[PDB]
Amino acid sequence: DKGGYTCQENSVPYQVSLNSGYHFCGGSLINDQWVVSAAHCYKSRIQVRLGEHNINVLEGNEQFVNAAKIIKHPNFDRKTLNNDIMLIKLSSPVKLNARVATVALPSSCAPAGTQCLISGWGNPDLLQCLDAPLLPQADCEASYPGKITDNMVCVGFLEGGKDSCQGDSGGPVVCNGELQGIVSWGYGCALPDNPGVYTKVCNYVDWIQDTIAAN
Amino acid sequence: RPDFCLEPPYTGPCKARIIRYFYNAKAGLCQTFVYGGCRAKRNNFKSAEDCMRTCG
Ligand SMILES: [Ca+2]
Repeated sequence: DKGGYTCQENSVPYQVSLNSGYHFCGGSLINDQWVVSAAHCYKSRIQVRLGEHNINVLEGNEQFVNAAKIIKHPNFDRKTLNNDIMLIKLSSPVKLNARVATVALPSSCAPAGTQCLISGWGNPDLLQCLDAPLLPQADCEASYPGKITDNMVCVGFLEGGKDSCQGDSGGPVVCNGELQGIVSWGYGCALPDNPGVYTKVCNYVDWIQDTIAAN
Repeated sequence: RPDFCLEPPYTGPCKARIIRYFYNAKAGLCQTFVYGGCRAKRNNFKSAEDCMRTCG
């Protein structure tokens, strides 16, 4: 397994599941009509499921809403994964409550060493959680020679053992109440010297705000 | 048949969970595997029919 623990039910209210017949990616609710996820999670038709804990059972607090507009970063590179970020506008606003809430965009870039919370159904039935720190760029660079750009950040452990895995992409990395990362890629999962790589959200706050205001 | 049909399925570095088809030589047929969402190799098909047509 990926080393996480089952999150306390609805303790990560901003977490969403992207579904096109089955769960294939995660995402984060940033306001009542928009979700942020990874660009490699793009699909022409996407249904967003909010308020989920067990994605295989109808629990009663879920909200199912179709994506109305899917906007990938204009500079996304499918090969290098640079700028792996995408915005999804929902068909209608969701009802915000205790199980369905938004997460704040970063005020600034969090420094290495900051402890964060990574969540996803990745490894799917129950939402998994993982407490892990942002790693220094130098360490990230050493683990993935020539593959890390300034729009990426490594989060995890160089000894491996704990990590996000397939099914987690697009999901949140929240540190001190702010969305600092988006699950993107890695070589394997929980492998030593190959911690997960995440889209560094603080580099896109203006793009996000500008895009939402215009759409 | 083409060499890429005999290669093991390639999940890739991305962490999405997308079900794709790949031709399994040992089994002599196309089965499903989890693709990560990026950098697909050739033994990766959106459908069994395309998988069997190409690697049958
Ligand atoms: Ca459910």
